[PDB]
Amino acid sequence: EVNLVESGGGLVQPGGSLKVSCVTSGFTFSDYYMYWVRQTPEKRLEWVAYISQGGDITDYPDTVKGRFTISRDNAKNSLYLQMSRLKSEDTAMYYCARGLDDGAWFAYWGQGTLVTVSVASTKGPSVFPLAPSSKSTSGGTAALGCLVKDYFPQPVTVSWNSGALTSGVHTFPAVLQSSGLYSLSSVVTVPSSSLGTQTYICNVNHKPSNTKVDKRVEP
Amino acid sequence: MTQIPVSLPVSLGDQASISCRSSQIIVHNNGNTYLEWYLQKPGQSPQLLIYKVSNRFSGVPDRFSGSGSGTDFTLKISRVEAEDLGVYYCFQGSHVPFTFGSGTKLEIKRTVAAPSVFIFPPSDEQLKSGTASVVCLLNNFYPREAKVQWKVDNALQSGNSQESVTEQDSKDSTYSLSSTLTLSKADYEKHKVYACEVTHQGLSSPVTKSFNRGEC
Repeated sequence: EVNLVESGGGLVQPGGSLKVSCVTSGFTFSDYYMYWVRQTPEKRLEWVAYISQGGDITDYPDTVKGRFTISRDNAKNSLYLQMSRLKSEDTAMYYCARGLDDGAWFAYWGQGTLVTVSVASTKGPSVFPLAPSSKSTSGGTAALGCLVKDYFPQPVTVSWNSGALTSGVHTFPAVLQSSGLYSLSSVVTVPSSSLGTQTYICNVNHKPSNTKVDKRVEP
Repeated sequence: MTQIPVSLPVSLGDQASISCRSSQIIVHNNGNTYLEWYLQKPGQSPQLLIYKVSNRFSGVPDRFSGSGSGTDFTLKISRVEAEDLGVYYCFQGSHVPFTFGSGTKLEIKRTVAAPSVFIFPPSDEQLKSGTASVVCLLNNFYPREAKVQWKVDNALQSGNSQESVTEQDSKDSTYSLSSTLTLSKADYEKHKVYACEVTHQGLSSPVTKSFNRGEC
């Protein structure tokens, strides 16, 4: 199955350089034109570069022309984007995509790799439990969660009971606080009768600061 | 290029239409125009719906159709379904500059649902760290419009809380919101009654969920 896996995204200080990569599979890399598109925080999309299959032709918008460089390694089935002269404005989720012979630009997309251009430093979050109480119990339903506080940059991934508990989960979008750090909450609704018998654990991973913490939530 | 509308609140079974207008004559029937439409569902990468103004990508339901004339290209959705919610984007890839449309947020209208509110007092671990974050959770409601107000000893709090809202739930078309009041252990200690009053269309009277610090 055609797969596009991006990587290399992280925190870079303004003026720095970074090289994100895109490893493909499920199709003959050498036959297609490749692309890099990005989504800014305001959820806006922008095409940032394309490259001929032979690596001979390249093109970029004027917002990125001169600083970014697209490349491909037909042997390693990889696509690259060396970014330079990075500005805050370059902070976005970068995607790699490939055409469709019939006549489409971005038919296949990767998962996206976040690049944050900031002067601030990486911080691991603190995870606090949102313990179930009579204040968090309505009917046969109790609510509980975790507060993943004070971290930079994005993102964090929260899971429950190693992904076993999926229904009733509400992991909210992160909010940037005045401190310049993010904070999010993951919440799950359970039958009040399960409390005290079933184990509820939120798994929090924040690769940038290498943080991984499993917090057991109890009433 | 202009993309209309910005928000498209539609009901199930209803018809929907999204349009993108260029300043130039972009559409060239008989020629070959690369006018495309993408759908991006909550927390997912964008996906190809239609290419070359009217061809559907594999998998895409026939409920989706696209057409265009000179300066305009449109996406028509006959009979909206629940899993159709997300942001729609048109891409103009024939005339340089190749632009993406600003996006259209498709919202599914539904009957009003009142939120169940739960209040979570700060944990000792956080208290031990020096701050106290009290969370108010409005769960599964519609419409998105809701008003959460914090009361500390009957005093209305201002500027010290933050709200977060999830996108619309595909399963039931509801929203969830979260308000966090953050204080320093000091100020937290200085008060007893912590109340969270919510006001939503589904509630005839505003609900107040409170608690007494420590010895409740």
